[PDB]
Amino acid sequence: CVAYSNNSIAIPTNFTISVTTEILPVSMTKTSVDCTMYICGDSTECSNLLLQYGSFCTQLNRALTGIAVEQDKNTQEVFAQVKQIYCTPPIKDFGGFNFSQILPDPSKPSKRSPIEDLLFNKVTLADAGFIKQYGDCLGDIAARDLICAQKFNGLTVLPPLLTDEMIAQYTSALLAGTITSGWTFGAGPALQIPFPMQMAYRFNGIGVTQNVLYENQKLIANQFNSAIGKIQDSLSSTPSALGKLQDVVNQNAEALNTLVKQLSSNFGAISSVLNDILSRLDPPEAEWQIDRLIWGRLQSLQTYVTQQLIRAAEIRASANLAATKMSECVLGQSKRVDFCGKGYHLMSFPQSAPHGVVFLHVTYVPAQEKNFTTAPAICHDGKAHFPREGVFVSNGTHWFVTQRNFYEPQIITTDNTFVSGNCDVVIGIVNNTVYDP
Amino acid sequence: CVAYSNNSIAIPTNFTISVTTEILPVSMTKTSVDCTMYICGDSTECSNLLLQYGSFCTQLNRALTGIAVEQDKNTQEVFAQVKQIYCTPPIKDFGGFNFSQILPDPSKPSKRSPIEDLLFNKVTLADAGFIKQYGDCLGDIAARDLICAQKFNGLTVLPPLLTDEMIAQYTSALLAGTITSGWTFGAGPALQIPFPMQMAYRFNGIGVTQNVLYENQKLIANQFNSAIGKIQDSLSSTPSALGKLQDVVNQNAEALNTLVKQLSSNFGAISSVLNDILSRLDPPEAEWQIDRLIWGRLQSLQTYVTQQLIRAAEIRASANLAATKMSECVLGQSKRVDFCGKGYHLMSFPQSAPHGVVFLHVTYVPAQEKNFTTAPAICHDGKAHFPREGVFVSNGTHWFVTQRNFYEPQIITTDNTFVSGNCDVVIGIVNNTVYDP
Amino acid sequence: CVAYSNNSIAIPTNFTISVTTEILPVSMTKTSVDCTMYICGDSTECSNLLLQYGSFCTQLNRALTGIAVEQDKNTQEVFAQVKQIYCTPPIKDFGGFNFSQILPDPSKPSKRSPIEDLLFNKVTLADAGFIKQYGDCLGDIAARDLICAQKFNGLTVLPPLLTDEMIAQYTSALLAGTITSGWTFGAGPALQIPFPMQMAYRFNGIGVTQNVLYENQKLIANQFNSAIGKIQDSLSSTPSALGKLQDVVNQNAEALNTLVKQLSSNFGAISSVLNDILSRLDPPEAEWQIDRLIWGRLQSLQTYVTQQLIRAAEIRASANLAATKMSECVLGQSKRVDFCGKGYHLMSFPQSAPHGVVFLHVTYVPAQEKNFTTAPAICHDGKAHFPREGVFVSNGTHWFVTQRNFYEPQIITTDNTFVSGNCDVVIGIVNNTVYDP
Ligand SMILES: *[C@@H]1O[C@H](CO)[C@@H](O)[C@H](O)[C@H]1NC(C)=O
Ligand SMILES: *[C@@H]1O[C@H](CO)[C@@H](O)[C@H](O)[C@H]1NC(C)=O
Ligand SMILES: *[C@@H]1O[C@H](CO)[C@@H](O)[C@H](O)[C@H]1NC(C)=O
Ligand SMILES: *[C@@H]1O[C@H](CO)[C@@H](O)[C@H](O)[C@H]1NC(C)=O
Ligand SMILES: *[C@@H]1O[C@H](CO)[C@@H](O)[C@H](O)[C@H]1NC(C)=O
Ligand SMILES: *[C@@H]1O[C@H](CO)[C@@H](O)[C@H](O)[C@H]1NC(C)=O
Ligand SMILES: *[C@@H]1O[C@H](CO)[C@@H](O)[C@H](O)[C@H]1NC(C)=O
Ligand SMILES: *[C@@H]1O[C@H](CO)[C@@H](O)[C@H](O)[C@H]1NC(C)=O
Ligand SMILES: *[C@@H]1O[C@H](CO)[C@@H](O)[C@H](O)[C@H]1NC(C)=O
Repeated sequence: CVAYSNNSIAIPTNFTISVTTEILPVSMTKTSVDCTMYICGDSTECSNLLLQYGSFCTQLNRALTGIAVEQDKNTQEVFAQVKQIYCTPPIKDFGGFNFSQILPDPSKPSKRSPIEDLLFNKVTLADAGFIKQYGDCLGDIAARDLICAQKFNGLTVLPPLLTDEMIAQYTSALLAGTITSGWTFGAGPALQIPFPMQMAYRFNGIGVTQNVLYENQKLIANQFNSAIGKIQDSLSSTPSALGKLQDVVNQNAEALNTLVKQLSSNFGAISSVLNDILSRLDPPEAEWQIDRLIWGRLQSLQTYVTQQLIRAAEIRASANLAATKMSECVLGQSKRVDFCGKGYHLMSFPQSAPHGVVFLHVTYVPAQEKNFTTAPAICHDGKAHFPREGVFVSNGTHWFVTQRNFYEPQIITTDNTFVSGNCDVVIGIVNNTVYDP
Repeated sequence: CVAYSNNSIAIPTNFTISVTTEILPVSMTKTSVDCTMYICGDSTECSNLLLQYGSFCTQLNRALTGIAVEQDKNTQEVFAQVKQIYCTPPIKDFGGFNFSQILPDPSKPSKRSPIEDLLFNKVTLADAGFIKQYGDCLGDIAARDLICAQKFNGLTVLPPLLTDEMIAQYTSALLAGTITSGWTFGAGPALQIPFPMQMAYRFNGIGVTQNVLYENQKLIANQFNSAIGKIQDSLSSTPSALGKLQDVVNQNAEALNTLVKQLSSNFGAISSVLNDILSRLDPPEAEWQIDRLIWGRLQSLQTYVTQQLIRAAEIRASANLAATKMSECVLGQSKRVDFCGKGYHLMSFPQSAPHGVVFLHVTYVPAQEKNFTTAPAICHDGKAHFPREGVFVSNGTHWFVTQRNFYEPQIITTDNTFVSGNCDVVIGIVNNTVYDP
Repeated sequence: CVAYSNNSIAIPTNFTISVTTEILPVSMTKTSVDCTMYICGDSTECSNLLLQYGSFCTQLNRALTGIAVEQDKNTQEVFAQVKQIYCTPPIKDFGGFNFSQILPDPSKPSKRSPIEDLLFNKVTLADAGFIKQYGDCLGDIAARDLICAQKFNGLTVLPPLLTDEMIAQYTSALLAGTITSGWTFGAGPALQIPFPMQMAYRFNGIGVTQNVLYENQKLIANQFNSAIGKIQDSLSSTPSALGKLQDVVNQNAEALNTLVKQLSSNFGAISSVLNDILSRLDPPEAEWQIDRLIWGRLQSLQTYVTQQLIRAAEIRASANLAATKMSECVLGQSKRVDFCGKGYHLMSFPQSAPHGVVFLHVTYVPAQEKNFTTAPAICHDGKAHFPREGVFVSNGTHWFVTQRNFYEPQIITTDNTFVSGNCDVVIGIVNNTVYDP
């Protein structure tokens, strides 16, 4: 097992690039319900009475409308952060990085990346759900909105303001900018920079010198390409990968099913049918039975609305988090641990998903650690010398200085150290020569 | 359109300082409702019966009380982060920066900044709203609280614990500290520092050397002053700028209006008036009709309470975000992209607003980009040299090194580069002389 | 009072390490309620009727189940971030830091730290609460779940998936890793490093050179040890320190008490007892009275469920914040102001608490500030020199350069300054000699 030591340090001699996907729901289907059609359907005697209950219907209808509008804002706040659409890079001559699975391709009319085309297939809408049956009733015609609503007990699904194609186009712009302009494309003009240099400068942000990339550019490129390939298989095989997006769809479907099914409930009355009770009873007695169904059908709808408001808040938080991660992880480089995947964040790539966003985080994780003896300071000519950058390490009989995240032994010289103190205060100082550079 | 290139880099030759306002709601009006006065008003027969319904009234009353207390905490958590009130700086001899529109002035008794005096005028309370009518009924007297509540169907608005003047005083302290003590005033004692130096050190935090400020101090000062002037006009002209704060006020007003209006509803009864039904009917029949209004007037109030709880959660999240932004953007310098406005964050200034906070974010955005040929490394004497800071750029026949966010060509010397490798591994290395400093 | 000055700077000559605790609720008791036992208990006539009300019971039961599952996820997302359990460090020979109050000890079978053993005692469950009475009814037996539920009006508390011991074991692993492997244990392999070096490198992250730790290691160690001792007394004495955790427990207890007490309510009927009304009335009249209690007992339970959903969202946000702070504050070093305690964040230590987490944040706050005259640049041989790091300060007749967060006057030399401009542009430049290093 791991054991502490007062004079031993472990420094990584190698590295492995990894890509970790994170899926967050961003929006919900713009479902809506009419309160004067769910309770009373075609009946004129049930409406007159429902007016005496005041604003109850108007309150629930307005609440659902707010949720629908919130879904449009949620999507805009995430994907619309950049609207200076960057043109796709036609030069397929990067330094080995094969974005072919990340960027779109022309071999299909959907203009979606191979990963996006898989995500859009893993999430599906069942034929038993009213969300699909309502669409078949319209047939893209808008005039039959009220006709289909009357058939589906007043259920109405509004069309999203931004189509799936618009979201894909916005995501492509973010990708092209990051690949061609780095993190600065989101903080100003399209300051183009070569991608190998961009990675070299991102390495310096995680304490790794630019040298490591250039001397390992082919190896680093191969690692990135393999990681992007493996994630596609992982999502394809694992059926419960996009559960976060499927769960929100399933939850909304169950809510509508329970709401519509409750119309078949008597709530303590002679029947669930308003024409049957109104024909069996006389007027001075039917209104007692037609008041029990109205009150049961109002609490049912109120339960649906209140549950949707709670669910909408969860999606709103996820959408805000997604927008924050797009800015920090995609448009920049987040130093915050675990915010842009495991390991040190280098860069991330966004991918569109149905009612959600998938972030591909590229991170640097050290590997192949090796033990080395270390000392806090070096003593020379009575002066105590400290490392300006990196750590002092001992290769048996010799002492060297090296980067903390990559083993690179260098001779201890005045150019990489600084001096302070009379060598009598630093506990554990070791005597070693410092050469003049 | 923008095009990628493997050997071209764009570096900005100039900069434009910009100020972007962000408005967040922090609190809500401390509205409260009594459940034994909304349903039954002055009637003793309606109360006896309302007791049989158990704790329903106590649950709703306690819920509203919690919301009111939460509003006080929300404001305290945002503005009370610093309470060592810093004295206003009477020396109007900064390095050109004209905070006169940001700081208070003595020409008015409100002691609010010119921007604050505009924000407090763009948000207004209508005379038709009960929030104002309740205040006119009290006339600052506290003894008539119960008398005015009985008139307004039990509606009662509690006074905020912190007055608008207290919030302004707290904001002034934060401003004076930031202007006179920088980001350290919030992490320890009032370590005073000259403002030009403070900006010079904030520039170094965004990759821009201190030199750029000193050689452009007058230009930078003029840019800041113009930006602070333009924002005042923007808020004055644009009527939908403070909508986030007006929307929460409007939403609460509509909720009370719908609640009070529902008292005029029969909920399926002989009349909405309890004395009328109780006088027309005998006792063994009036209780059937006085049970239908109690149940309608309880779900109405329950709908108001539940909707307020959902709205209070949204304000709580905004208040927490505002407190986080005050610490990160005002008391410090946030590296997180888009968290403290567009562009690289330099500093921000807080301004008080009715039930909200307005953050003025000052950011650095590069401008006037110019294309330059770049190489990843320099080859000299067979050794490959890499840039210690900045990027190598070619001015036609000559190669230079320059900062990434400001064009400053310097001769390539050992003092600004480091060496590694035998010049046979770096792809794209170029041969150029490195001079001895 | 503090006063601004254009040529004076304050630099701290000393420092005081401080430890500030932050308590956040992470989970809630897995309470659950059966909807066909709260309303109708043992009665077969009340169930037949309750079926006509449709899915109402199934909706409320499913909602409570989701909350219970959410509590398990909340705890896992916070504590399970690391599962490579690090072995306790048996070498009690650190550089003076006495973690004995932070780490567990073997003198007790609970295997909890002295601070953890106090936190687990300050929060208690009253004997009048059903949460305890339900446990006494089971006696650790699982077969009597349904029997005890029938006695407690259908109330059922589920056992947590992770026991208190498992949470303590996970917290110990995080502590051992941080003490023996620093922030890298959470971003890769267990890269061991000596603790004094780890603190020396964390100091460099707050602008303080490693020198300050080594020359003050004994003083810094003593300060840390004293701070850890004082916090234990603070929590022991202050009774309202863990209120955030006690409040959530109290709120849930009151909710169940109000729910169960409402069974004693007539809701406008002949009695709250179903056998009494069903025996006094004939069948064609008892169903009118047995429909009024069902509807009152359904809105009561619905009010409990909706309030719990609102409360569960608050805990979910706190749990997410706790997980974020564990990653940023414990597994790393957060530059974000006020996110990991007052002052500059050095490191933090986690401690388990009942249904919550306590973070011990160790921060650096400067002290003993001293005024010094400063200049933005130095003029020599007509060239304007700027400080590469730190600030220029004047000790009366002599000019020196020093770190911004620690007074360390050094001679101005080319090794600690850089040159730019012709000395005619920098406003406030002072003439002083720069020596050749
Ligand atoms: C580092 O790891 C990679 C894994 O792809 C391996 O190919 C390589 O040989 C290892 N060593 C070095 C020095 O790169
Ligand atoms: C990128 O990967 C795909 C995988 O199918 C491959 O077809 C393509 O040739 C690769 N690109 C290059 C330049 O080899
Ligand atoms: C490093 O240690 C090995 C093992 O003792 C030795 O063979 C080698 O020469 C050492 N390195 C140098 C530069 O002497
Ligand atoms: C940079 O932009 C400012 C805009 O105010 C302009 O005055 C100035 O001439 C431009 N060029 C330089 C070198 O500052
Ligand atoms: C600051 O701006 C205001 C704008 O009205 C102006 O009156 C004032 O003179 C300015 N300050 C200075 C020092 O010029
Ligand atoms: C930079 O390029 C221009 C255009 O060729 C040239 O006139 C100028 O002399 C170059 N700079 C230097 C320092 O030679
Ligand atoms: C700094 O503060 C500590 C407080 O513990 C004190 O012991 C010490 O004498 C002070 N001065 C120095 C130079 O450390
Ligand atoms: C650590 O503190 C405890 C406090 O009771 C003390 O008993 C123990 O001796 C201390 N450790 C050392 C090494 O002195
Ligand atoms: C610093 O100032 C004091 C007071 O004038 C003086 O005694 C001392 O000699 C100065 N330091 C140096 C290095 O001259």
